[PDB]
Amino acid sequence: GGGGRGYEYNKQCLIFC
Repeated sequence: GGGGRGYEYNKQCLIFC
């Protein structure tokens, strides 16, 4: 839930997008 879109829940990327 920290970057663009991708891993980490279904919201925002896992930082290292």
